Amino acid sequence: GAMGSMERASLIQKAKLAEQAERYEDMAAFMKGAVEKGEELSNEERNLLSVAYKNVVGGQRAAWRVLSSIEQKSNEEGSEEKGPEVREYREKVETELQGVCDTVLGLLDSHLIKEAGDAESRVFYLKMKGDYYRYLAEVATGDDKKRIIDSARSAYQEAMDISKKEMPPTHPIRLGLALNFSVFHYEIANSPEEAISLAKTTFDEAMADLHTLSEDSYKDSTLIMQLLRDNLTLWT
Amino acid sequence: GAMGSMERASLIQKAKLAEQAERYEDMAAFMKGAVEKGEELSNEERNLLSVAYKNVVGGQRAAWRVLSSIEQKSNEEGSEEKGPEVREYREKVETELQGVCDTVLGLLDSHLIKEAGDAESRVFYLKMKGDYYRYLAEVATGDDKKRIIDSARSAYQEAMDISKKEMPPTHPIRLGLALNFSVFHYEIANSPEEAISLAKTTFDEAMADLHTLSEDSYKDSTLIMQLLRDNLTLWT
Amino acid sequence: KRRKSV
Amino acid sequence: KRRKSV
Ligand SMILES: [Cl-]
Ligand SMILES: [Cl-]
Ligand SMILES: [Mg+2]
Ligand SMILES: [Mg+2]
Ligand SMILES: [Mg+2]
Ligand SMILES: [Mg+2]
Ligand SMILES: [Mg+2]
Ligand SMILES: [Mg+2]
Repeated sequence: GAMGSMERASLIQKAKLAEQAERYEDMAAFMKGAVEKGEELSNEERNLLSVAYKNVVGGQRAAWRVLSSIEQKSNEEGSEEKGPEVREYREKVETELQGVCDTVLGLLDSHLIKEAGDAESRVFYLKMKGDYYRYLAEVATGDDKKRIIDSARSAYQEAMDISKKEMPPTHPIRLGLALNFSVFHYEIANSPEEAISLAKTTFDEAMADLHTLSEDSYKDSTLIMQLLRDNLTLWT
Repeated sequence: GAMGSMERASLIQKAKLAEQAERYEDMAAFMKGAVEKGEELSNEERNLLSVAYKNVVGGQRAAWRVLSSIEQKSNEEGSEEKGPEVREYREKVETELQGVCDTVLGLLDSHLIKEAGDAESRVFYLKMKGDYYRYLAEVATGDDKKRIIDSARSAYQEAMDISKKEMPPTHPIRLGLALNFSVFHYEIANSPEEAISLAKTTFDEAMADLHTLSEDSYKDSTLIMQLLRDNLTLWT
Repeated sequence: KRRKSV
Repeated sequence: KRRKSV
């Protein structure tokens, strides 16, 4: 693509510089170029990829929600007609969001997932797949909303099944995946009980495994377990 | 341009929504489209314009400085050769920064400044002109650095001369202009004394005029006077 | 306040 | 800490 002429290593290096510069769109494009080199990503690179897009899409999601709330307010009784702009601009932000999600999903489908044989990679990419369908679900309102949700669900489920089989319950990817899948349940699938059961069980199974960990692994896991607890506290 | 088909009012409305969504690139493009409608900007619109670009360019400047420092570190004795990437990517960010600054300067030159007859508009745009040449100066290293600086200086000076003639010393635009011109002196023109004299005099002349102000004007001015003082405290 | 995802 | 401009 645009990054076709840059060395894979240089893209990765630049992705890391963009991350330092908080230039996440650039980071994302560098990482996309790196993915598109066709080589599997190392753990670090997969996290670079994830960080880049999460940040890009997180800005678009936060924007979309701002615009969505504005738009919902203009749709209330007594709201003064302001014309199409709010909807137009929400749609613009939404479209751009969908296109980032489509791009990530496209990187996962071509060909990250199919080449990812290790649990850490495969779960990670499936989680990412769940996450980006989830972001699509967040803005979905059409005939495809159920299928988008189902795709998020199916990706998360396959990631959960592998993570459960192949990773310790404290594995940060397993924990992050469960955290997000729990959020998917709560806020996308209208299954707050499942969301809560998932976060509870995940937290408790991780708790029971902490003893196996070095101090640094302990810190990685407990960091994520705390996010599970924050949700549980929020949700209960 | 891209915004040629959108109503001026809709661009302004969208600029305001983008601002709410913190989507400053979008805000900036909307405001650029609005400027390019050819009509003068109202005070609010000029501030929308300024806010949009300041934020865009402020992200690029912060990025550039991150990358610049990295690059300077790779240029120190004992630094491990990392190849061209840091410089390349600094240059990419720098180029994009220059292009934003060129775009703003281009909006000012075509045709904001020449149509801006009121002090509040004309000073404001000249300040903006000084600011965007200043941002260009910040990254300038070539044969044009002196001329870029001179352009910043000349714009600020014309803005200062008008502001001094036409605005009260507490006018927030006069204060902001003096604040930036003082920063220009300190950090671009290597004239920290002038920077300090300017911020001192500006602060003190504004102080002596506060008594004329309503509470809300007082708050606007003192807000800026505090930035002058913060610089003075920083610089002395 | 916003639920966490990672 | 960073000088102010506006
Ligand atoms: Cl739009
Ligand atoms: Cl580059
Ligand atoms: Mg190669
Ligand atoms: Mg009404
Ligand atoms: Mg229940
Ligand atoms: Mg019209
Ligand atoms: Mg060495
Ligand atoms: Mg002295």
